[PDB]
Amino acid sequence: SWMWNQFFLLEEYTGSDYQYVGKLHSDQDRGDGSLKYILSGDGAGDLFIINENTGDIQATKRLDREEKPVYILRAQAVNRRTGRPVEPESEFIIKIHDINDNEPIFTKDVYTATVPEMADVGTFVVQVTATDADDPTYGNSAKVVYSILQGQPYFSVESETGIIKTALLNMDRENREQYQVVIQAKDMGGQMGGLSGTTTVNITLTD
Amino acid sequence: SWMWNQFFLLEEYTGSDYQYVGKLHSDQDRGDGSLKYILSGDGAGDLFIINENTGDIQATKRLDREEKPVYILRAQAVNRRTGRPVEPESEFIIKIHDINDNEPIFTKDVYTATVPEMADVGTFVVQVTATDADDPTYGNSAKVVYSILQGQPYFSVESETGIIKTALLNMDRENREQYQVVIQAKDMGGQMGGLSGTTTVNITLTD
Ligand SMILES: [Ca+2]
Ligand SMILES: [Ca+2]
Ligand SMILES: [Ca+2]
Ligand SMILES: [Ca+2]
Ligand SMILES: [Ca+2]
Ligand SMILES: [Ca+2]
Ligand SMILES: [Ca+2]
Repeated sequence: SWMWNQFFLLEEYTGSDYQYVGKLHSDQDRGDGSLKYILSGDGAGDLFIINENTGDIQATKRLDREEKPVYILRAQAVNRRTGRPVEPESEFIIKIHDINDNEPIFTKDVYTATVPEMADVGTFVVQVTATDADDPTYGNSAKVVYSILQGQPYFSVESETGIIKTALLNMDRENREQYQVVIQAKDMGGQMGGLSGTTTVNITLTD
Repeated sequence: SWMWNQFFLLEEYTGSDYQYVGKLHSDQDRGDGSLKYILSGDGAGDLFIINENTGDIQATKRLDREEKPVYILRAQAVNRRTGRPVEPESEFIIKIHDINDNEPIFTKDVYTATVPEMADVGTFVVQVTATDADDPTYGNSAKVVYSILQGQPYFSVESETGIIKTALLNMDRENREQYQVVIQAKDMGGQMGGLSGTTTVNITLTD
């Protein structure tokens, strides 16, 4: 069975007037003003308001998907003068749809790691991770790619995983023992307009 | 019966990602990738594209309600491992929601009229009309009011009808043979912020 009883509402609305949600409507409404639509449930009456004559629903406040992603409501259609139901009461949901408004955040601002000197190219150093609070199931808003801002050619980072590896042969601890790497995480798959964060990785060569 | 098989899509979208429409969903869908959502009908694949795995629908182009206000599409769902359909083909509509982006347009940029010099106050002169292409059924985007910008105190205008009538033209001791009235038409019921148009009315006096 198809699931139709839902509305989709963009988060973080900043328009001047109220944000339009959609319209409840019974195919028994002849538009003669004898029918009344009633909204109840989570947010009914303040956050979500209805035009009782037409079924039009509006949202009265800017909503944040990361705070609350879905609202469960109920719809009624009744005779205006008797209150007798014309449609059976029915549940429906208002789904808050994601925009890319959260930047990647690294689990640590400073990572500490070691790797042996004279390691072969590709030796594992450390894995960094940036989380993203946007919706991973739609679009690229939460798809993070890693890149090295500081530390090439001594090190590399896997773009999809944040795994840092050695990238230069014959690194001598006696020459330089400590390396400070900076990694960037950018969402939207690293594409134009993506939001970004950075972290610092202090790497010490061992024997 | 409740009419749930509709999505509501704001016209004139200018974002840099595809505008989200909504999601098809079958309660036979176990999120294991075995179901394939299919979109057919008016604009399917060109104006409206679907994620075959999730049922998410996007619009590929800025849409104009005044050009086309509704699209009729069909939803289908097939089982990958059997190749057989799992839902009945089902129609739904994508309804394009209005914004106030059309100003009142007068049927003529220049109207031509005459009125006898010594007519009673309130004599009919000419009716101007400014039409508004926005949605008359939502808000005041298509609610037009007329005012006189030029030609008072000689002529008045009915705010609702655009009917220009004589006012204090008989009290004009400066016997003039030519007059020019300017009417403004403003939508949003005339309230601040609405869009506006104007017209010119050339009036000649007669005996
Ligand atoms: Ca948010
Ligand atoms: Ca993000
Ligand atoms: Ca978000
Ligand atoms: Ca338009
Ligand atoms: Ca419009
Ligand atoms: Ca208008
Ligand atoms: Ca005169």
